[PDB]
Order: sequence, then structure tokens, then C-alpha cells
Amino acid sequence: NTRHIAFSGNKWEQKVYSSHTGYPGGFRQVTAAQLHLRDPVAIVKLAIYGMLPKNLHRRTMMERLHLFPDEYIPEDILKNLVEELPQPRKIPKRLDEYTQEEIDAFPRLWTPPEDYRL
Amino acid sequence: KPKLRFIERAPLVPKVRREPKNLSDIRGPSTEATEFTEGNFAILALGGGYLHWGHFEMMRLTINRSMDPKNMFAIWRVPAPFKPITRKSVGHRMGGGKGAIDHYVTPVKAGRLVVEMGGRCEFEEVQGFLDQVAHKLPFAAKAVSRGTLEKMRKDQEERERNNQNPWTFERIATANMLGIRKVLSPYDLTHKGKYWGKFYMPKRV
Amino acid sequence: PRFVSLRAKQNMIRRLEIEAENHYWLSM
Amino acid sequence: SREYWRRLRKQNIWRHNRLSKNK
Amino acid sequence: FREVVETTIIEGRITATPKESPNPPNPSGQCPICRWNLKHKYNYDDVLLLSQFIRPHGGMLPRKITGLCQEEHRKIEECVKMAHRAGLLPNHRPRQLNRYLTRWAPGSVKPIYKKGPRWNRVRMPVGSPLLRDNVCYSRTPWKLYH
Amino acid sequence: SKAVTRHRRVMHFQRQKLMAVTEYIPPKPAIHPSCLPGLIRLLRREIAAVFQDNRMIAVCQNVALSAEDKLLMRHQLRKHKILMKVFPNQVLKPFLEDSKYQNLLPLFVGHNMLLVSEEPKVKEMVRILRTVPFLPLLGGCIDDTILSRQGFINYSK
Amino acid sequence: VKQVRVQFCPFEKNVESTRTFLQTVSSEKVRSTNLNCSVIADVREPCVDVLFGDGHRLIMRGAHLTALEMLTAFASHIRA
Amino acid sequence: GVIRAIVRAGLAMPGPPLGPVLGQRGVSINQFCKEFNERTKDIKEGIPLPTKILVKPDRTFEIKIGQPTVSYFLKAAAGIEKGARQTGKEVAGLVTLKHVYEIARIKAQDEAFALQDVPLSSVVRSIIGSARSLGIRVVK
RNA sequence: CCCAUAGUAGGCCUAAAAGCAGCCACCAAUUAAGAAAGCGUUCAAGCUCAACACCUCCCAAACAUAUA
Ligand SMILES: [Zn+2]
Repeated sequence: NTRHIAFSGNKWEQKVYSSHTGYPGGFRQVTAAQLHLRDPVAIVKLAIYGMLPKNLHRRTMMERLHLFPDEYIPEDILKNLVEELPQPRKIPKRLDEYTQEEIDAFPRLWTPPEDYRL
Repeated sequence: KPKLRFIERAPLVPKVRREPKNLSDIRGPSTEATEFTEGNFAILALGGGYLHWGHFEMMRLTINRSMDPKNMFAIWRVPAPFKPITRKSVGHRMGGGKGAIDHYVTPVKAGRLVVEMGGRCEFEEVQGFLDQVAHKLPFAAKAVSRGTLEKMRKDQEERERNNQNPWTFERIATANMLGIRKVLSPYDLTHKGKYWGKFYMPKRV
Repeated sequence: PRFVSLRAKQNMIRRLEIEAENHYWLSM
Repeated sequence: SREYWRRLRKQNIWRHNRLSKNK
Repeated sequence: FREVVETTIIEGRITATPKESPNPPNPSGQCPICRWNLKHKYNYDDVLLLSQFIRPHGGMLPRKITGLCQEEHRKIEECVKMAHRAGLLPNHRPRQLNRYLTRWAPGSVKPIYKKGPRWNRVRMPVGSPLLRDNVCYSRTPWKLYH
Repeated sequence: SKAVTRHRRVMHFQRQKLMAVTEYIPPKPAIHPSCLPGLIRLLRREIAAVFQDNRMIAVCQNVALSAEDKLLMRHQLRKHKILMKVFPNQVLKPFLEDSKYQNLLPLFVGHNMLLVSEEPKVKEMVRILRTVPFLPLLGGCIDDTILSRQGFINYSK
Repeated sequence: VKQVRVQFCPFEKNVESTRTFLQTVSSEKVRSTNLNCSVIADVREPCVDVLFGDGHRLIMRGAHLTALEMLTAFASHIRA
Repeated sequence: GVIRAIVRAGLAMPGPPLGPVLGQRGVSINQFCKEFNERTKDIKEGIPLPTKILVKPDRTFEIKIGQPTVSYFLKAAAGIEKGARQTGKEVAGLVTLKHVYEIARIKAQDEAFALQDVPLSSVVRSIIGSARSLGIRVVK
């Protein structure tokens, strides 16, 4: 599900991925949104690739990492998985996803006036 | 004569001995002419600097423009340019003495009042062109009344009595707490850390 | 340009506290 | 009386006029 | 609340007025945040608190109607902005990149093409500094700039 | 570099650490404090004297006119001994409860002007108001009896 | 716009919405600009009749309404 | 539209006080000085007389008039043809109380001039108030 | 947000300069609008304000939530 990443803040529109094809005038800065529309693997892939220790074990380590943008994982990889790791961010639920007793337990804080329009 | 009198470029009697630029005439709190004397409004210096002749013409010109002489009078507090600032000739090599006297200058330290105002005028009337004047000055300045002056001095007492910080500059510097007079000036025991160079830190307790 | 972190402030502060107690025990 | 507070209003209007010169 | 029923006929019908819960734990507070011990203890996550101050088409309610503090009205106004953009208020429409903690409007921010040197680096704003004084239960405070 | 410079000179690093350690800390209370709890008597004597003066009173919404048109209304009611009074309802709402006018407390709000009188030319005032298709007659009170506009037709007739 | 029959009951409990509407825009100020319209105001839950000359009949019971909704809705039917 | 002038009855159609200042709404100054000469005849001649004139959008003339002015009324009644210049300390005409009361009886009368005060002190306070702002001393 | 009549086109100088080309007084009417604080006109007429009535190519990767 690496199409469904979530940058915090305006990092989708501010964070810039710069590469250079070695040709002159071939400097290519591309924001995180545009690069996520090109390939929905490369943001998590560049993040991991920057985290790893800058040595020669790094690309063998990148060939151990298997990135898929959807719920679909191939069957030869599904027959290898052992543990599913917990997500590091607790996804806050929205107002459709609160149950009724969760809404009812939270108080109404303030009396609206009887004649106000909304 | 309720206007700013003409401030000359250099006094009639010259100063034939050249002077060393003793830049501690900019540094620190001013002693002379900090309070009002038959004034109500002024241009207080929140920092030190040098006034040229052209600054004095900016104040005399742009004040006597927008001024009611039947309602308002005004007095110079800072004297005429008396410090001879020299410059060597343009594009000539070092040595060969000290350069010839180029132009005269007054030193104005921080907390100095420059131009007193007075008369049948409220502060909000005189905020405008004294803020324009206070922004054309070389140092950071401010148009200050009498009650605004005692207002911000009482504010500085409130800052010095309210802070929950146990460590002030006065307790550290004068007691030589962290061996820290190796890094401090000898003036920092009397400026008490509110002056760095010619500048002034009003926000710093 | 070099700036002051929280490590440096806490370290500086605990040296100030050792210093204040040195001031106390030299006072009698 | 009436002209007392009318006088006070006219001095307040003069005050606002003398403040609104530079604006 | 009241509604404006129309069809040409236009009438106004006061319909189904709510009320606040009968026991504020801090009576003789001032804001309804201040009355309920919530001065620093809400964020954009909790939408049961934010939704009570929101017009049903997503906008804020004015400070006179809600009776909020000035401070808490800017805080709720900012948290409601930060919660519409995280998709937490889906039913406050008039009629896709996942975000959260967005200070500025997403269609208004130029990208950082030259992030500065290490001593002058242009950072990315995350969250709002109106939410500084919240209770952080970590030791490091909220990093507002990434 | 000199001790006085034109730019703010870089401090030594322990100078700067002292400046950061000795910053100002403002006090924080446990509860924020903001989250804790002549002409007027001229109008009272003047309009209170108008209360005892009039036997009959009327009122309208006299904001809907021009200046010379209010001069025409001022002269055509100057033709009578009726008086017209533009005064704030802000003080008039305690005026009514002072004068024991409980049926007149729901009367005086918005733009209004008094038509205090002892002699009714109010039928002829209606004759002036029928040529202008606005500015209705708001209810009065002759001698602690309320006049609806139907009662202005009956009494004025 | 051709006619407005503005109506309220101040002998009964007052409504300042249609009365404020009567003051600011059912005055001669808009009629100093808008000459064809003909207000008439009676006086006795309030009611505002609007006679469009062309094709409509706009009647508003503005007891619980407010003056801005009545005015901007009125002008929404003026733009039509 | 509304036009208010101070055109004297001594000269009916002068020119620059009536030519270009009327030449925007569209006028016929021959009728204006004709009817203005009717207003010259109906009252004492050789005096400034203000107008009311309301130029209709149907282009007709309605000249309404009241009393004379306050300038040549007081200064001519004090016998001053060209008045004082300072008017704070300089005086030429010393006019008694009863003279001001005698002209004030024929003063609070007009509609277009709107000096419509029911008492007398409400008008003599106004024109004694103009007598302080001019070079006339209020005797007694 | 409104809201603006009247002594008056304040006197003198000025072709007239009217609150607004300058000097001086700057009183006054209603309940209340300054002999006027900004546009504006040769001058005017018109617009607002105070006050009344509602009130060479960027350069660690990153990350706001777990107890110091
Ligand atoms: Zn509160």
C-alpha cells in the first residue's frame, strides 16, 4: 500500500526530489506529489535508501526490500511472510467511523441560541 | 523661536588636532540628557550611532515642514557636530600618518533624547513625523512621550522583578560564576549584558 | 553561525548550580 | 446642561480633528 | 437551531434545539473549552470536539455564538482547517494525496527548490504553533518544523 | 574587528550560551487570568418631564425621510402643539419601567420618534401620512390606556 | 419590482426583522434609486407581500427570519 | 438639482456668478433674472438675497426666497459697507441689545431659511453668536 | 453598518475663492453634524470622517504523540 502514504504537513507540495541526468541542463527537480504520480514506490524507496548506511551493503539491502503500491502482493512473496509489523502511526478515525456510543459519550459543550441559522 | 535652529556643518573655531575614534562614545547607556527638561515628547535613541550634518538636516527639514509653530516648539538636545572624522585620500596606500579631517559628527549613545517637543499638542499628533524622523536616523530610535518613557522604565522594573529564571546576567558576571569574565568585557559588569557593541537589547532583562 | 541547543543550556545550568553551592560553602 | 455637553462634544470633535491631520 | 423553509413562500422554523451537558466540571469558567478542562488537551485528531463548532457546510461558527475565548477560537479555527485537509470531516461538504497536520492551504505553497545551507535551512512547516502549549507527554516537545 | 562595529558582531560561543541561559522567563500562573471572572440625567429629567406633560402620546419609525422632508414634517407638526423627539431607546427602556408602563415595554426599539401631545391633530397627522405610502403609525398610550392604530382611527376620528 | 405590502403586528409581540427591513430598504432611500416599486406599510406572524409585475408572487412570513436573509433573498428575486 | 447662491438684487444677470456655475444643468438666465427682478421688486432693492432654486429634471424654475442675509443685514444695519478683517479684536459697529431684538422679531419667520425656533433666545443667541464672529460689539 | 440640515456662499483680502488660496474668531439651532479632518472643483455643485437615531547539481534520510 505505498500508493497510500501520508506526508505530514505540506510535504506533498514542498518536498522536492532532485536528480540529475548527467547531461548539461539535465537537472530535474520534481516535487513529492509529481514523483508520487510517476511511480508509487519511489517515495518510500528513496526514504529507505536514505536511511540505510552509506556503504556497499546498501544495495544488497535494497534488493531485500519489496515494495508494492497496492493490497496486491504476489503469491510467491505471500508464501514467505512471517510477521506483520505494527504501523507506526495510529490512523485517527473520522466522524463517520465513530460509533454512536462514542459520539454520545462525548458531551455537547455549548448551548447554541434557539434562533441561529447555520 | 519655536522651530529647530540651523545646525552648522562644523563650528567656527576648528579642531586642528586630529582625534582617535574613541568608539566608546557610542557604546553603552548615555548619561547626559536622558530625561526631559521642559519637554513633553522626544526622539529617544534605542541604540548608539553617529549623526552627520545630513541627519541634522533631515530632522530640521522634515520636522519644521510638518510642525505648527503656534502649537509646538522644539529644542535640540544633541549638540553640533564636533567629532572630526577623517578619511584618507581615495585609493592611496596605507601608512603615511592619519588622514585629513573629512567631516564632523556627533556621537549619540542609547537612551539619549535627541529632539524635545513641547506645546499644546497630544502625543498621537506627533507620533507620525517623529516616527518618520525616527526611521530616517542611523540608529534605531523611537518617538517617546513622558508617560511612555516612565511606562517602559516601569516595564523594565517589572521584567527585572517578575522573571522566574534564577540565573541573570548580573549574578553570573559580577560573581564570575562560570569563569566567564574571560569571555565578557569589563563593561559588561556595568552594562549588565543589555548592550552588545553599540546596539541595545530592550527585550533582554 | 552556531546556535545553542538544549544540551548546552542544561549543561551550563548544572555548572551554575555547582557554582552556587560553592558560593554557599565559602560563606561561613 | 444641554450646552455644557454640546460644548464638550464640540471640544471632542476638535480633538479628533487635531488628531486626524496626518491621516 | 432555525431553518429557512421556502418554496413563492419563505418562512422560518425553529427546529430541534440542542443543549449543553448539564454539569460542566469547571463552572465559572469562561469559554466552553475553559468550562470543561480542555484548555490544552485537544488536537485536530479528536473531531467530536471540533464538529460542535462547525457549520454543516464545513466552515467555522463566529466567536459570539460559540462564546469561545479568543485564543481557543483561533485554535479551533486552525484545528478545523487542519482536520478538513486530513479528511476527518467528510460529511461537511457543500453537496488524492493523504495529508495530516497541514498548516497552510495545499494549493498555495511553492516547493522548496533550494533548501538552504545547514545554518540557514528552509524547513517545512508541520502542524500549527497555536498548538504549542498542549500537554506533551513526551520529553521532547512538538517539532513544528520538518 | 573593533568592539563597536556597524553590524551586530558575532558573540563568542560561551557568551552566547550565557545569553541563552539568562533569557527572560515570564511567570506562568496555574490558571490563565483571562479564563477567570450628566447627559444621562439630562435625558432622565427631560424625558421624565415629558412623561408627566403629555396626556396623549404617539410614535412612528421616523428614519425613512430626507432632511428637508423631516423639515416639512417638523413644520406641519409645528402647526400643532405636538412635539417630536428623537432620543435613544437605550435609556427609554428604563424610562418605561420608571413610569409604570408595562404595556409599553414592548413598544420602544429601533428607530423611533416621539409625538407627545395634549391636543389631537393626529387625524390630520394621519392625513399628512396617507400621502406617503410608508412610515406607519406605531401604537401610543393616552392616560395609561394603550392606543392601537385602530384606536388611533377611533380616537383620532 | 412593482409593489411590496409590508405588514406586521406591533400590538402583538414585535418582530424587528421586518421592521428593520422596513427602515433600511422599504424607505425612500432605495426608492430614490428604484422609482417603479410601490411600498405600502400597514400596522395592526408578520408578512411581506411582493408583487412582481411580470410573473410571480413572493410572500414571506418573517417572524423567525432575519433581515439579511430577507433582504438578500429579496434581492435574489430582484435579480431573478 | 439643488443650487444655492448669494446673488445680489442690485445686478440681475452679472456673468461669472451665474454663467458657468449654471451652465451644467442647462439654464435660461433671462427667465432667472426676470423672476429674480420680480424678487428684486417685491422687497427692498440693492441687497444680497439668497436663493432656494431647485432645477427640476423636467427643466423648470422654482425660485423661493425669504428674508435678507446675515452679512449685509448686520453690517448694513451697523452701517459697515466693507467689514472688519481680523474680527477677533477689531470693531467698527457697536449695536445695542434692543436693536438686535427689534430685527430678531422679523427674523424667525422663514421656511427655506428654516430659522423656525419657537422662543426668542434660540435665535438671538444665534445672531449674537454671529455678532461675536464679526466686528460688532454687543452693547448692553 | 449607518449618517449629515440649518445662521451661511463666516467676515476681510481676493474676479469669486464659500470648512476646504491665505489671516482671524472659531459662537450658535434643534436632540444633534467641526465656521471643518481627508477627495473634489477658477469658484461652485457634488463625495468620505468625527457626531446624531440600532448597538556545473537541491543537498544526510527523515520525523509534530510511550513518561528523562
Ligand atoms: Zn477559557
